[PDB]
Amino acid sequence: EVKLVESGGGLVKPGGSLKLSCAASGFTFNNYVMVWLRQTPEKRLEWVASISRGGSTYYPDSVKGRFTISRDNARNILYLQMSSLRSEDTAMYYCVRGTTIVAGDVWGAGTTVTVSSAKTTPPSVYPLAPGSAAQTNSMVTLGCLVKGYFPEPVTVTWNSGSLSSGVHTFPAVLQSDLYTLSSSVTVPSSTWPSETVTCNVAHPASSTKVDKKIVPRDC
Amino acid sequence: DIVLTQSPTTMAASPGEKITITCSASSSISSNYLHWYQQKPGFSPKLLIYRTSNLASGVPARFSGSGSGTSYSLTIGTMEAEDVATYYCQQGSSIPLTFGAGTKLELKRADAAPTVSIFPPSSEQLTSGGASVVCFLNNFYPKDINVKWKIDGSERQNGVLNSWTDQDSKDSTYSMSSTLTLTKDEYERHNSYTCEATHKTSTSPIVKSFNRNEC
Ligand SMILES: CCCCCc1cc(O)c2c(c1)OC(C)(C)[C@@H]1CCC(C)=C[C@@H]21
Repeated sequence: EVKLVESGGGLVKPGGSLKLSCAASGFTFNNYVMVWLRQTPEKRLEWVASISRGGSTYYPDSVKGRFTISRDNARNILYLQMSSLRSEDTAMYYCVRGTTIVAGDVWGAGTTVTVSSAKTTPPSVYPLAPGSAAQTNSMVTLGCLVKGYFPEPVTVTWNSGSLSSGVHTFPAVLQSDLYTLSSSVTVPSSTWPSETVTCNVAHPASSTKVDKKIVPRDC
Repeated sequence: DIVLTQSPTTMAASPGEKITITCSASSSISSNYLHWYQQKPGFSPKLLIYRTSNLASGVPARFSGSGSGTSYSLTIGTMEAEDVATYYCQQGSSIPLTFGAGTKLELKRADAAPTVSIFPPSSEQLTSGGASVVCFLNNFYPKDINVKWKIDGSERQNGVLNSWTDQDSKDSTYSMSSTLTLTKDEYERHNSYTCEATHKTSTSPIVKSFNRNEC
């Protein structure tokens, strides 16, 4: 279990500054080149910075002058100090251990950085029930529409985690500085409304959690 | 600076099928500094192949790699479901270090028609002053699909936003969500709302509708 754990990522304004940390364990940190990479929302991978065992740093022109990689060989921690941030710095940041042939053999789970002027906003959570006139058979599909939140992420579970099969939770889409996603669940027709169905939506950045029970639409 | 051009961009393979993907560099690069990473959806990339042809830790033997110069390839001897992922090549013989844009591998399976469902605006949302109509198109194959909205039987294009899931790990299908958003006032100037899915699994569209004044 060599391990790398990134922390510190979050929402910051354009022009802001932010420091990421990477805690290394299970190997001798002082004997390795260590590296930050990032993955853009478009799923593109980009080299951000390297730092030799001896503290020599290297950067692509994209962040040169703005980011500073540093290391503490004594607590086994790697840092990325970000400043002069732009929206294009928005990405998931990876801490990576480098080899002598310039491969990355150990990667962290990543920490997410969002650079935006949009304000933190809790989601409105609306139920999706079939129209009052909908017709039956076998399976029903229900839903939760989770709308107008910022920033990513939210997490949705159904029935505090009990219902998990037959779930599709769709990636969020952004419009005019707000996010919307929906989630669908499919359960046996007799199973509803008999078996209560509730979606649970948690929004970390807002200290928001809400639950919405999906009630049949009625005259 | 080295540009790495991967192809194809996206590839679908039958179980058991032999698969080859390619990485093409803008100038000759050293093969000891050419590596491949595999990234499964919702996970970090992982080192897959190092130094052109060396399999990394844990990597099954059906994988291999080769090349030199401006031209490198990764081969999977027999496609397995667990191999569904995006593959990236990366060069480290020149600064700045650079990556290919990735090749996405998907699994082939039997055609399956979407299950389609439409949902009216909730009262909660109308109170706030807005109206979202949602259509789910679930568990279909292949991934190409087209959705058309109509209001009062006329085609409607603005205010629509679509989202797609990644290929499903359990059944290898795809799913889609389509949300048409209106103001409460506009929503209240019309009665009939429809979503139609066109997919190769049928010769007519799947059509789901509702009426603003229904019971
Ligand atoms: C995912 C790719 C990870 C690559 C890790 C990696 C490994 C590595 O050995 C180096 C890396 C990057 O960056 C450069 C800037 C080439 C450093 C020059 C100085 C020294 C001692 C090593 C270089």
